[PDB]
Amino acid sequence: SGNGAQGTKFRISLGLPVGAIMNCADNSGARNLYIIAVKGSGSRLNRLPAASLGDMVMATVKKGKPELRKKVMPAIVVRQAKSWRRRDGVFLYFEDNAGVIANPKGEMKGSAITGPVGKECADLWPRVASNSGVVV
Amino acid sequence: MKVEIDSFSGAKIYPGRGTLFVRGDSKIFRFQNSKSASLFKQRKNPRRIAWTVLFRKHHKKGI
Amino acid sequence: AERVMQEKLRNRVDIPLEQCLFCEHNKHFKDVEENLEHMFRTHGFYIPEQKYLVDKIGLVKYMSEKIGLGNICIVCNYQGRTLTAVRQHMLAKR
Amino acid sequence: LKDVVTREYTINLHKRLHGVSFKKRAPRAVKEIKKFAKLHMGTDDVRLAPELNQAIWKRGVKGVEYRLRLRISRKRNEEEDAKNPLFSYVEPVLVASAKGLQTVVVEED
RNA sequence: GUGAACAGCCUCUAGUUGAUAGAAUAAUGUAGAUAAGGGAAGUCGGCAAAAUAGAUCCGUAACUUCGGGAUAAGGAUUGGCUCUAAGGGUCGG
RNA sequence: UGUACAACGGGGUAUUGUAAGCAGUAGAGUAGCCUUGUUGUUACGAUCUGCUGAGAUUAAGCCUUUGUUGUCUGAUUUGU
Ligand SMILES: [Mg+2]
Ligand SMILES: [Mg+2]
Ligand SMILES: [Mg+2]
Ligand SMILES: [Mg+2]
Ligand SMILES: [Mg+2]
Ligand SMILES: [Mg+2]
Ligand SMILES: [Mg+2]
Ligand SMILES: [Mg+2]
Ligand SMILES: [Mg+2]
Ligand SMILES: [Mg+2]
Ligand SMILES: [Mg+2]
Ligand SMILES: [Mg+2]
Ligand SMILES: [Mg+2]
Ligand SMILES: [Mg+2]
Ligand SMILES: [Mg+2]
Ligand SMILES: [Mg+2]
Ligand SMILES: [Mg+2]
Ligand SMILES: [Mg+2]
Ligand SMILES: [Zn+2]
Ligand SMILES: [Zn+2]
Repeated sequence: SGNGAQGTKFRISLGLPVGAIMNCADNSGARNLYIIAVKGSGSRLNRLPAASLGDMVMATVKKGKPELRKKVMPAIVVRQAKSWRRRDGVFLYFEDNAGVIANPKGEMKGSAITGPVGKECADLWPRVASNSGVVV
Repeated sequence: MKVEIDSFSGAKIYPGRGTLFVRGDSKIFRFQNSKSASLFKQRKNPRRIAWTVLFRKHHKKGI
Repeated sequence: AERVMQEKLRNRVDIPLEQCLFCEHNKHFKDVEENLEHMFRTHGFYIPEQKYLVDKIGLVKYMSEKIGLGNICIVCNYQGRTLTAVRQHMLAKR
Repeated sequence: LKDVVTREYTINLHKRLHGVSFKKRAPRAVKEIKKFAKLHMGTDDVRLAPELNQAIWKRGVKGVEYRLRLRISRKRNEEEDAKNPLFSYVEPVLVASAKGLQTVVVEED
C-alpha cells in the first residue's frame, strides 16, 4: 500500500490499474480521482502498477474545483468493485471505486467520507477510520 | 460458525460460498451462488420467481 | 354434496312436460308433440333412434333433471348456478 | 454356432452423439447404430430398415432424438456366401416414449 | 410472408443434392465468438474490434454565401391482448 | 463362469424453473338475455390460479446398483 500506514495488510486482488478513475468520497469538493501511481508497486517489465483496497496512490483530479485540480497528490482506496477473497472465506465487492485524498502520512485532506469503507483500509489508516461511517 | 441466508433466494448459505455485495449505501446482499446473484443484477423481483423462498410464502405454496 | 342438494331443493325447479327447456322465457305449448317439433328446429334438439324408444316421455324427464335441479349442461359438465345459467349457455356454444 | 434371435433394445443416442458436428450429427447415429448392433449379436453385418431411417432423420440432421426403441433381429444370410452365415436387422418400434423401457426378447411367432 | 423495400430471413412452381472420402479432435494456425475490475496505461497513429443504429414524439448550438449547418448535440416510448374514436363509394327524397 | 464385464432400468446427485392435458362464480373489456344487480349471468378473450419446486435433462471423462437382457478360446511370435 505505502508508508504512513499503521500495520501490515493481507494481499488482496488488484482492481485498479494505473489510469483508472474512481470517485472522491470526501468533502474536498472533487468529482474524481485519477490514478497515475501506486506506493507498494512491485516493478516488472510491462506490468501496470495496480492499487487495491487500502493502497496508497498518487492521483490528479479531472473533475472538480480548479484549486484542487492540475497537480499531483496522495490518495487512498476505500472501495473497489473488483472482488477479493478475505481469509474468512467470503468473497465480496463494492458498487464502485471510491477514494479519499490524503497527505504523505495518511492524514485526511477532507473531514468526512461518503458511503461505506472496507475494513482492510480502516485498520491500515486509523486517520481514515476516524472520519468514516459504517465499515464494510 | 454462521450459516447466513440469501438476500434473494432465501437459500442456505455456507461459509465461503457465493459472494457478498455492498450496495451503494450501507446495504449488504449475500448470494448463495452466481444464479441468484445475476438475477439481482437484472433487477428482478424475488416475489415473481418460482423457486425462491420469498415466493413460496407469497403464493401459499407449501405450508 | 349436501350444499348442492340444499341449494337445488330451495330453488324448486321441476320443469314441466309440455314446457320448452332451452329458451329463456320457457315457452308453453299445448302438447308434448309441439315443443318436441319446435326444440328440433330453433335449438337443434334431436332424439336419437325415434324408431326404438319405449320411455321417450321419460327421456324428457332425465334431461330436465340435468337442467332442472343440479343445473347441468347436457354436454359440457358446465354447472350453472341457476336455470338461467345452464339455459343461457346451451344457447351459447350451441 | 449362433441361433436366430430377436430383441427390443432402447439405445441412448444422446450420449453417443455428444458433441458431434451439427452437420454430421445424424450420420453418426447411422454408424452408432450399426456399431451398437455389432456389439449385441456381433453379427458384423447390419442393415437398416428405411423406416428407421425416417426415424433417425425425422427431426433433421441436428435434431436426432435422445432415445430410440429398436427391434433387432439376427437372421441367416443367403446364397452368395458372405464372410457370415448370419445377419443383423434393425428396424423401429412405434412407441409413445422411449423412456423407462427394458430390453425385451420378443418371442417369435 | 416479414418489411419502407427488387434489402436481409423462411417457404411454393421449376432445379440441383455436384465440388476425394473415413478416423480422430494435440500444438501452430485461417474463418468465427465470449470475457471478471480497469478503459488506449497498447501502438509511429484507436490499426483492428467495440459501441450507436429502424421508427413515432420532444428538443436541436457556434457559425453561415441565409440555401444550410442538422438525423446537429441530447432525452423519452416500441410486445401481446381487449376496446374507443376519425378517416369513404353506389343508390333512392 | 468371476465379489466378471457391458446394454438398459432403479435410486442419489445435480441443471432449469413449474410440462402436457383438464378444470376454474380469476380475467382488461366487447357483444347477447333478464327476476336490472350490497357478488345478475351467457359467449369471445392476452394473461392468472389449482393438480405443480412441477416436466424435462442427468455422463458422453458424475455416484450407486440384490432388477431386466447379454457377452466370455480369434490372430502372432518368442528358448539360456
Ligand atoms: Mg513494453
Ligand atoms: Mg465439444
Ligand atoms: Mg417479396
Ligand atoms: Mg447425382
Ligand atoms: Mg477443391
Ligand atoms: Mg473486459
Ligand atoms: Mg463489467
Ligand atoms: Mg469508461
Ligand atoms: Mg502511448
Ligand atoms: Mg509506448
Ligand atoms: Mg497515419
Ligand atoms: Mg477502424
Ligand atoms: Mg457539426
Ligand atoms: Mg439523437
Ligand atoms: Mg404497450
Ligand atoms: Mg407453478
Ligand atoms: Mg399448462
Ligand atoms: Mg426440449
Ligand atoms: Zn324453445
Ligand atoms: Zn355446454
